[PDB]
Amino acid sequence: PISPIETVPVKLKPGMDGPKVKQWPLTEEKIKALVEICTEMEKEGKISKIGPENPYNTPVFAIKKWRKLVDFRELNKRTQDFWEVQLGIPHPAGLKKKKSATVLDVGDAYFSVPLDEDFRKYTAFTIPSIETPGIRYQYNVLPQGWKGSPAIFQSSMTKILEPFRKQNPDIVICQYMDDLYVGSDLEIGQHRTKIEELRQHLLRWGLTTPDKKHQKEPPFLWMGYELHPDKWTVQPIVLPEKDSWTVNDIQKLVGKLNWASQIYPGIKVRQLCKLLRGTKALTEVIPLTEEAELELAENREILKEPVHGVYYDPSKDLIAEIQKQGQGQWTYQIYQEPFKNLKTGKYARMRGAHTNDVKQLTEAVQKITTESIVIWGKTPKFKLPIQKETWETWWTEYWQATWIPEWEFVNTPPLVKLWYQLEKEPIVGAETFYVDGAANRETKLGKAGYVTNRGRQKVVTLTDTTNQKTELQAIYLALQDSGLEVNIVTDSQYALGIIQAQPDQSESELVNQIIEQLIKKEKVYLAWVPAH
Amino acid sequence: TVPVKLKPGMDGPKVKQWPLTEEKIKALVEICTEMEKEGKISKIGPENPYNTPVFAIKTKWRKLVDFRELNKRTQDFWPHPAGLKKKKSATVLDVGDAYFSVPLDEDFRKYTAFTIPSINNETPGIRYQYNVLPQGWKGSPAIFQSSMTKILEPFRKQNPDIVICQYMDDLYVGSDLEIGQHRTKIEELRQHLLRWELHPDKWTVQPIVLPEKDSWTVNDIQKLVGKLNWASQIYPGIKVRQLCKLLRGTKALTEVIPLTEEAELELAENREILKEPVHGVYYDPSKDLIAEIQKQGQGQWTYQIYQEPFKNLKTGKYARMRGAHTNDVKQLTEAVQKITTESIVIWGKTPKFKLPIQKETWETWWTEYWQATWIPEWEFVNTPPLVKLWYQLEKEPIVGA
Ligand SMILES: Cc1cc(S(N)(O)O)ccc1NC(=O)COc1ccc(Cl)cc1C(=O)c1cc(F)cc(C(F)(F)F)c1
Repeated sequence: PISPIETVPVKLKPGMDGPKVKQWPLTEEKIKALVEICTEMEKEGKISKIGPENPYNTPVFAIKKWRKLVDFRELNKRTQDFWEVQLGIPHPAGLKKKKSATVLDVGDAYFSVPLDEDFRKYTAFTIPSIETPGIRYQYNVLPQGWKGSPAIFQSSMTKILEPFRKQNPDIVICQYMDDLYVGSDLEIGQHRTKIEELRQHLLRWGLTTPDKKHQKEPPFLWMGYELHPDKWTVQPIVLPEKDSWTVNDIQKLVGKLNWASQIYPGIKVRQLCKLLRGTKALTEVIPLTEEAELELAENREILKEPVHGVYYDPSKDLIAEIQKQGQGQWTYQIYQEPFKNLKTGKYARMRGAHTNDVKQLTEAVQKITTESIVIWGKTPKFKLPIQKETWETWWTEYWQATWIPEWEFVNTPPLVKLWYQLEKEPIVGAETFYVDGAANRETKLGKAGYVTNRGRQKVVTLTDTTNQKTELQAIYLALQDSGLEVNIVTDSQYALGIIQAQPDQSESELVNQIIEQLIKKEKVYLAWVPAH
Repeated sequence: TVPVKLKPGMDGPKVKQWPLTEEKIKALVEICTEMEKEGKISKIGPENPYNTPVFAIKTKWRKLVDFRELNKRTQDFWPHPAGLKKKKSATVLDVGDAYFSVPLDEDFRKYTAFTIPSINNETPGIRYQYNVLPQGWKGSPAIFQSSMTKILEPFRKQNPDIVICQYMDDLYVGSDLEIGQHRTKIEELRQHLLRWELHPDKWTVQPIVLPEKDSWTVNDIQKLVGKLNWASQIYPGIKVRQLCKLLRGTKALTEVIPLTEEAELELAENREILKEPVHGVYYDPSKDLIAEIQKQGQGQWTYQIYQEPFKNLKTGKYARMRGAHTNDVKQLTEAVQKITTESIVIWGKTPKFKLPIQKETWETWWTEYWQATWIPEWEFVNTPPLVKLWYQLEKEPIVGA
């Protein structure tokens, strides 16, 4: 049965016209099946036999009894654009705990909604013959596979659930694709009655809902999750055992392993990723190293763990704690009651050209914060492994606007600290190294050195170098040769950057070397002066 | 209704909605449900692909739609009282409700399409579009132009002294009367309008002030010289020759260096050259106004408004508001609103900002503190060390104010 709902006015993109694609020829066996299938739809009021006046046409196909398959790629290419059919998918940690939740599959509902009569002509398709004129039809409802069907269907479903919603504010209905998830804290008999009120209501509008054979029941498979009444879990993850792995198998594997590091703690893929070096083909067989066998081995044990979370309780705190797993790597868990996580995560090692741990920390906070506002419409209380004084010292004197929402300190090592702090003023009684680096940027042959006020000096000849690198090496040497307290003078523009940012990690091996040196000193003061 | 059009070849805005907090979403739903009732907005379908972001600000919640994109794509329309910047005092008035009465071309409405997001993507957004002139839209003040003169003519004429300028939803009222008498003339206008705290002159431009040292050290000269060198891009007459000569050798960074008489003079000529803004800088309508902000720290911010590099139209300093201490993002938005407001007052257009903040950071929290009916354009940048050091040298009140 078709729905007595008004149509949405559709149009073809700017200027272009309906498709005129040629009908791929078929076997009597197939044409036969299509004729039958279509007769049914014509009967059901889904398609309409039309004449030759229609210059448009889309190719029809037969798959496996048989099933019709119309190819609208062309039409979709000429069909106007619609609203972003809700691109954001719901996360289990954001579903509110409910006494009862029911799933209502409103699938074949693409064929349940009317098509803008003005647009139906473009949907014309043709059933072959054994040759002679084939049988011609056009759709009277949203064609499965057509560009606007998803959006129009969802728009339609929304109008329909409008009254019911106003009449049952206790009840909550989620809309996702061809499905309705209806939940409430009503007594199970009451819930059931309202569900039936709804089926009947959707029915009223031409939307057949499941029968006892299609009805789904808990737990529910949701994008790799198993939703139970009082908790969710993740569908078991499978690691294919083999005695022969190709490049493709390994990447595939890394992919799944990477996804699991989010939920599971302890997943590693370094030795496995190592296997991808210099690969020549996807089918190429790569032998697993010992470390790789071990890795893959321990991971299997980790995935055999019962990792579960709980649902949202809008009346309790929303807490988010963070840890620094390693340099650039961060882990987090968002919970309300201790140990009962709503969700957990991990943030891949960002390889920024130059940054510091306190920065990366605030960046993690922000991602989590954005993520939270999306999932819960609120932003968490943060428990960060950084002292308030450490935060106070860095932020107030950092060239960039930065911030962290309400947070508290949690002493769960390793803590995030400042690896060093350039002196505010020159150091008294500290050697002063006047460093300098120059190089023929063309021949890439340069020299790096210094001259301290105490009479100490040095110069190094470097080949295959860049001016930036000589200047940087200049500084490295100074730090290297200086004592635990040094004053360094450079006309390097990049160093000017270090003075402002005071990075503790970067892309340059040189800078990294310098940072180690910087960290090691007890007092370092960097001064910049114009070149020449 | 007057038929409004997009600029030639310009298609409608299809900007995505940023996620909102539940609190803010509930608010907009209430606000919009009412507007719907009053036929100010109407729900739309999927056939409308356009979209403009929306959010809530500030006590109750106010709706604010980010039409920046639609404004750019909206056709142009057919004066700035340069006397506004001179008045001793000006008050800003929110005349946005004015537009709700005027209907909007039906053919243009689809472009005003906005969306109220839903927590955790559990349900689709609630799409609406406007029937009447919206707040924050370029065309609204434009269309309602004739009607705003009519209601203003009397008041203006009656007080041919007071100057009134209109920008977007705001009305800027400039006068010279004393406080009370001012607020009085304002309420007089209000009332007049209810039936249908800036000080421009006080904004003196501040000069750079080179440090005054009892005795200078090698470092003091190195820093002083770096700043001057750089600053030579603004004042070509600045010299650091004699200073750089005192900098010969390999002395301890802390060693005191006695200044020769040339260095003395050089610095003296330099101080004079800095006594006044550079000659030859004038505003150009054909060009964009640019606002650059540098975080100086300790709650201090320095900014510069200009259209051509090194040719500032204005420069300044902003100190965080009370109770804005732990929030960098808050201080900056408050700074933007203040700089943007002065810009409007002075030039009648908003400037584009160069914000020393990371895109993500700003976009996540700036609306929590925004309070203007308008929104300027912005880009995020990486402050050059020297530019910061330079404007940190700006002069300040003997005691205060
Ligand atoms: C899973 C369950 C079963 C029962 S029971 N006792 O079996 O009826 C009661 C509550 C729950 N669940 C909850 O408390 C919290 O979950 C929910 C709370 C409210 C609503 Cl309306 C649905 C759910 C879901 O479990 C659910 C299941 C899915 F497959 C997909 C989605 C969606 F697409 F919307 F994201 C939601």
